[PDB]
Amino acid sequence: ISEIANAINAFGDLYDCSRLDNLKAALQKARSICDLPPFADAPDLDDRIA
Amino acid sequence: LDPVAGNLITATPDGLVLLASGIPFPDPSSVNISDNVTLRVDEVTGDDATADGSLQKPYKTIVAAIGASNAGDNIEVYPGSYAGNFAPKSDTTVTGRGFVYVDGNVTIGAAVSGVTVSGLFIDGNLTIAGANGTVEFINTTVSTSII
Amino acid sequence: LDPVAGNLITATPDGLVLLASGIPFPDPSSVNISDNVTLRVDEVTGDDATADGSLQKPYKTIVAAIGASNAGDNIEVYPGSYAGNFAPKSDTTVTGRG
Repeated sequence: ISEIANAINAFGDLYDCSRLDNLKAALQKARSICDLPPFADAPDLDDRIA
Repeated sequence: LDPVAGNLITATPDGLVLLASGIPFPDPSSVNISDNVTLRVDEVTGDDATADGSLQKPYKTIVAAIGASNAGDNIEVYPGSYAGNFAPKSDTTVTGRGFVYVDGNVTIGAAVSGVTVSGLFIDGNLTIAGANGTVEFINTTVSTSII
Repeated sequence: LDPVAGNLITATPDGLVLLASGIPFPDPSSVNISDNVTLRVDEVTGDDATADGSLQKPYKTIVAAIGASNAGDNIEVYPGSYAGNFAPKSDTTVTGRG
């Protein structure tokens, strides 16, 4: 039980006892590139692209 | 007997009667002004976690707001202390109020133009490389060498 | 149903009816400061024909505010675009932020 819930809040999200797809939501957000934080400094020549 | 006009809140489900639950409040929001054009930064109350630049959810760090800035926006800061390197976006502005302290370096990125800064105490270098001109610094201090 | 004056429940030939429209919502706290001395102007959220210059309803055209201006009135303009000529009155200030 701990090893599940502890992973659910990996992205600072409240546990929801009324929903039975919480772990699903966390997995989805992981792939989403749209949610990554926007950078705020000039890129350097030694920074990698993916 | 319950009415059907829709001016009702006591719709009774199974069981004898409904009583009442959460009713449709209006939620009078606070004042909005230059919502997505001007941004606020603060340390006392801001929180970048859900910040929007509004007076009620101002950004907590300078680096956060600058990243979300759009061309023509205006970043307005408030007294306090802030940390983190950054580089203002092209066609933008930065304004200070009262004492302000910054812990980091500020760089004008390649091909940037139209920037404007004022009223800041920068505790680090200020690199200017690849710039395209049209810049203006005012009432600023640097603890190290401009380059 | 209780005869107390403050009772909200009501009855009609259709049945016992009640909507929030009959329930008074306490009025919100209007924010203002230097209300008649500080005439805010904002492109984003202004509305000249109904604006008073206050944060609640700031102007949208500088010219409109200036005409409404008074002695000592400060005309503050937020970043953006504007159009229209004008002629400021005596004892007045203008400050284009950003």
